Amino acid sequence: SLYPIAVLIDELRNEDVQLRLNSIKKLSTIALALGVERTRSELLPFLTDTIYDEDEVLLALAEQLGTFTTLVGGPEYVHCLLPPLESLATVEETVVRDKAVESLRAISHEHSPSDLEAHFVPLVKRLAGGDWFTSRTSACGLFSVCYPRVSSAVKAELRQYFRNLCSDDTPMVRRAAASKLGEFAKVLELDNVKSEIIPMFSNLASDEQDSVRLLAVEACVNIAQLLPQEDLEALVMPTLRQAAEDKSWRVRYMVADKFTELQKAVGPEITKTDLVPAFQNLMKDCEAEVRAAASHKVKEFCENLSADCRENVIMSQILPCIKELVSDANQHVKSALASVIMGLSPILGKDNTIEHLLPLFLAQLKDECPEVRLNIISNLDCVNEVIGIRQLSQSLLPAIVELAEDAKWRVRLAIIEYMPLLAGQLGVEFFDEKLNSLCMAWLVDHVYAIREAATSNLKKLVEKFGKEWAHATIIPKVLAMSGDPNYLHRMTTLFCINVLSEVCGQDITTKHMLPTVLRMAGDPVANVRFNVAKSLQKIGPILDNSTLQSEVKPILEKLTQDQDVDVKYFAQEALTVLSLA
Amino acid sequence: KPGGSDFLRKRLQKGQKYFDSGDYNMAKAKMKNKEVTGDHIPTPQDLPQRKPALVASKLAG
Amino acid sequence: DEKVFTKELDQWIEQLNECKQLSESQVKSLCEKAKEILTKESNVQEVRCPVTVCGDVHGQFHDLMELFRIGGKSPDTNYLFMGDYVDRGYYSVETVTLLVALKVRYRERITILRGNHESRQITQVYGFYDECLRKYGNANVWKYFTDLFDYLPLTALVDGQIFCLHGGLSPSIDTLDHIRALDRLQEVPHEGPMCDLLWSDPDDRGGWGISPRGAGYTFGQDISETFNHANGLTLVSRAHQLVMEGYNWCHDRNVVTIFSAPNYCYRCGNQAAIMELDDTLKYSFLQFDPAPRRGEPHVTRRTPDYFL
Amino acid sequence: NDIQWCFSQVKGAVDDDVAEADIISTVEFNHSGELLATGDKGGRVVIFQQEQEHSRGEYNVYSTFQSHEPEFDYLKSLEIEEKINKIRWLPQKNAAQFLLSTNDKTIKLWKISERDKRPEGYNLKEEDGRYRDPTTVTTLRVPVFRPMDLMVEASPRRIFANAHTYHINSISINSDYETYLSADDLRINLWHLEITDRSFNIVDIKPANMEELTEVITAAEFHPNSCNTFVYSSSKGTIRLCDMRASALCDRHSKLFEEPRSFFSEIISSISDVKFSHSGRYMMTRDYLSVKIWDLNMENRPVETYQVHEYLRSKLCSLYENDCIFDKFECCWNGSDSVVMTGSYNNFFRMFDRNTKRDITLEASRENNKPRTVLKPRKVCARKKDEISVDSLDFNKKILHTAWHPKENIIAVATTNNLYIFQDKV
Ligand SMILES: [Fe+3]
Ligand SMILES: [Zn+2]
Repeated sequence: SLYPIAVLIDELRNEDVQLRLNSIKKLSTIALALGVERTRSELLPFLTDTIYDEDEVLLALAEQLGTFTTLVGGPEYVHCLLPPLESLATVEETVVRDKAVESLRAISHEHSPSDLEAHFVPLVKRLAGGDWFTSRTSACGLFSVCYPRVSSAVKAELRQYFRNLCSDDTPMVRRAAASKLGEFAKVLELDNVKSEIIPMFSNLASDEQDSVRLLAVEACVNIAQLLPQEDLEALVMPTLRQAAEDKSWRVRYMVADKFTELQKAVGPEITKTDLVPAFQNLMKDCEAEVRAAASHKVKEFCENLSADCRENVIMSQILPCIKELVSDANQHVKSALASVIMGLSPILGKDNTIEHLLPLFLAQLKDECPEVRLNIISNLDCVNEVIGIRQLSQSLLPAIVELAEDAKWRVRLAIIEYMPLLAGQLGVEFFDEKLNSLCMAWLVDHVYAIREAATSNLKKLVEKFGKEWAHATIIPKVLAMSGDPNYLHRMTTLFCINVLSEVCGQDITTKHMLPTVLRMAGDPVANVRFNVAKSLQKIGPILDNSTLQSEVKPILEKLTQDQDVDVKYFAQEALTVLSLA
Repeated sequence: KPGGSDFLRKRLQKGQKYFDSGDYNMAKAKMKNKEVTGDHIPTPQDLPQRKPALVASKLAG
Repeated sequence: DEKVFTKELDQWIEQLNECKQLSESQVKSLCEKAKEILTKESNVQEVRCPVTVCGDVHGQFHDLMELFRIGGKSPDTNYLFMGDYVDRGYYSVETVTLLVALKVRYRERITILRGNHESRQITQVYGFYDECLRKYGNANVWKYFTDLFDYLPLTALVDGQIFCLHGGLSPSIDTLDHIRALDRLQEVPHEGPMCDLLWSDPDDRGGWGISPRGAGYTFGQDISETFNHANGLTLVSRAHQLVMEGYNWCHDRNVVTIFSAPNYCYRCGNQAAIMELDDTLKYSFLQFDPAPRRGEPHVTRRTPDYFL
Repeated sequence: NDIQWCFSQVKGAVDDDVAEADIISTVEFNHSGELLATGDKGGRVVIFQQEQEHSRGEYNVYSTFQSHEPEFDYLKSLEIEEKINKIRWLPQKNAAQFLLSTNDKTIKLWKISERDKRPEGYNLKEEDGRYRDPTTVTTLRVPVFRPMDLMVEASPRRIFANAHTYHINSISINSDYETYLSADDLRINLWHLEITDRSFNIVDIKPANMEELTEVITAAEFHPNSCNTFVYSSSKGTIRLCDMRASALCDRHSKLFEEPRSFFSEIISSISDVKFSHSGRYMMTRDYLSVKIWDLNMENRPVETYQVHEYLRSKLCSLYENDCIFDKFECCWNGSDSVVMTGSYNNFFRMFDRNTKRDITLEASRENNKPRTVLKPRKVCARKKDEISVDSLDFNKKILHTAWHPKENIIAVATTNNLYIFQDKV
């Protein structure tokens, strides 16, 4: 009874990490056997400062120690779990510290207000005041959980401790304080936020370390959402403006990457006066990364602008900047813009879209980079709603044709994925006249992946163009490949039938598809022959029971006598699966 | 002068003890389109020992 | 019952396709089955068209997956790998294990020939021994495969018109009959006909020559023309030599080299190719580049997430 | 006001067989100066700790481990030497100590920690490994930690490899406590101390065709304070300062430090090492014959130049024959930046006092193996009494690696195979 538990306990000292890792993951089982009292007195002290320091082992221990409240006797003795987690909060490894901090936060809620001021708050003070910055780094994440419930006198002490962390000599600590500054403000009183958070927020935003200033941008978003809209001009904007004009491109990247979040925080009035000029500068930034990040926000940023000046601002201030981006030398900037540029069509309307957006749309399709062209073609739905895609048909087709015939098969693969989406938007009329040839040409592509992708593409096209369209257009051409001299192309006929039969039903599969499959059973190449057995196995459920016995069974039985082992095996499998033998 | 481009390149290719098929064949393509490697063929004995066999440093003594 | 093993074998293939190594016990069982099949194959194994001829992979598993994505998936596409499945790669164990697994499962669909790296001595030099030891903690897996390598056919003959071998011709060998006379069930010699077939390379120079590899012989166009005429061979497909374009005709189209390891050693930046033989023996070459790796390149000029 | 350097300690065998594996290849003091790491061509790292009892206690062996081992790069048919090129201590973050050790190819993060707790207690056996009857398991007991003799354990935490095509010649930690750079002959990579699977190639001066190669990166270093500034020297004798704020890729240098006719000019001009001053306002570069100190605000010329050994300018022909002309000497700043130390031949290391412009030569030899013995300044001329003839110089005795205590006047001078520690005459 106790022997299995004794195995786990002994494994704690095992030199093998796997055995030690397994034992630690089952500490809950061990604690139950020991009991509530023994766990506090025996198990926890052994787990306080473990000699072993494997990252995974310590990480696993941190997760478990966060769920021992019941095992240690409930909230009354939850404070006994602090020392084990306090040690883990000081280890060099970041992930272990983060998990340890998470565990401390989880069990903090289970401390009663008296316990927090007696056991938890002192722990934060020890970590915050510790001489090792690993402890101080972890302390930053513990202020938010304890602050709301502690008394007013304790709250004053906590704010002073957090202020010291923001001024710590170690950049690692300051980065941690900046990261947690936003959440710590969400629990502080609004009066203290203006008087105490802002001085810290301003100081961090002007820190010498680029890695620390770039974190202040996120804190800027959170602080803005708390302050009254009228107080932003004096407390937030002065810091935000310099961030957008920061010397370090890393800081400017964060502003561009979080521009939409800033827009929803400062409000429409500030957005027009401050953000809009800032957004133009970001799109003209000397660093390609900043421009690419700003490009992603073009669609989101423009939508959230106030309706009173949305169209005018975009046409007069945003649109000119986009023109430069379309010509940007960097490939990634153009790719990022292409994926969102067409999203401005609904905002500007039909008349403005044709005169202004459309010339840029054509330029993107002519870009040398396949990714830019693929991004444009993938996002035609928004333009279709505003202006009929038939207007873009004469310009899309050259781009689609060029991509469909690209030397690199992976580029050809990408367009195949978007082909069913384009076919629906362009309609059956346009697809049959122009795009039908491209789809057939893919089925006989040298690269198997292209043929495989094209085979799947046929299924999707039939799902929306209907069974009748496939019978008139797709099926007759697919069956023509059965006579191809190359066995790879002949097998593609069976693969196409495998997917088409799933949607064409019995009305078509039995009449047209099945005769071709049975005829191919006599192919000289053994590879084709056993694909018929696999093909029949897959389309057999669709076929009516009478058809299976009359035609499928005699052909499968004949294959069972084939001289090739593979043909015999798959022929046997088909009969068993189809219950024909 | 005793420096030059080839002087730096030879210092980059320190040792060049063992013949490498990859480098040798890459050179041929460039030459046809317009030293490369060592001569010794690596042998299991020539390679370092399967496990460490070095004693503690005399500084620690 | 053979069906139960077949289902287990199919599970191994799916596991290997995910780049997950089989257990030592499974590898030991797999090799034993392979020996029973390989021991029955001749030194000059007859191969029936259509078939896709592939060159060296050298444990580049992610490129082997790329090869299948282009040539197709076994057993749908018949394959013929001309040796060098291990060494100079990060996934030699998975690469060789998958190929052996396919051979056991589809003996008639996939043909694996012996390369110069399918040897005990060389594998201990170019990482295969270390990889097996590192990925298993013991040399049993390496021992099993090396024993299996001894049964790999030396050469293949496709419809009696195309002769496929890893290396090249040998001074001691003038006709396919001589090849069949060799005792291949041994460690690769450092001299003699068996060594030459796996180490010889073609060259512009005439006649035989000293191979810079330190083994085998370098043969000119004179030897290739004589060998084809003597045995009535239309072509001599080969491997074992890095070619930038993936395939490289030589000796007035009497010999073609196929290399199926793109960006050889992850530094050469070469193209890989596989020669596909039509039902009527027509040969077509499909070049390809390395497959995109997840979280690569290791060293990137684009700003990483941690620094962004 | 000259510092009367006194012999304090000497470590290593006394005139032994001088095996190649025993040659010291790097000396690095800790940030606080308590620990002194030493690397050798054999891949072994020896860490010395100063006695805890201004301090002038002796340095005693603290930790020893095999940082790197010989390897064969089967992807290139190259034998990767296990020589330790550079050792760099990370800022102390907890009770443990961390340092970066790099050979030509791989950088390893090593954690040195003290353990004094022994887990004692078993259920299914004894401390001696003697098992018991499982049926006798009546009550479970948890192990306890027993105090034990202090032991120092060195383990590798993270391995940074497979990133440099060429030989790594420098590693430097950034002031942000997150990243560090590793510079090979033609490329500089930016790493994150907690990520090993990818690195960022900030600088890449490799020519498209190697036939056109004209210079290589010899050294690189981050600014001690600024997190966005680093300087890498080239074989042409020019130092490029890169501002990481301007752009993600530092291919374009913010500043270029250089000066406007010997036969070997192309060789002696190469900068062996570049070191920032502790304040960070000045920068020191060591070429073969001279030490040049550059003011970061002035690029046209150095503010100060010091000749390490002029008497060898006439012997460059002999030095070229024996390859001694290619030796990569190093330079070291003192705590206050007022004195710079660099090595020379015949176990000579030069001290240059920037404030007073005084210049002395000192010898690290066993003949003065008496603690608290003043070092007599040496004079080389080619001859008055007590002066050492230039012909007598033993060019096999090279003091390539030296280290200065960050705070006190304690210098670790590494000869071919012996480590010498000298202290100021208190
Ligand atoms: Fe080979
Ligand atoms: Zn090969």
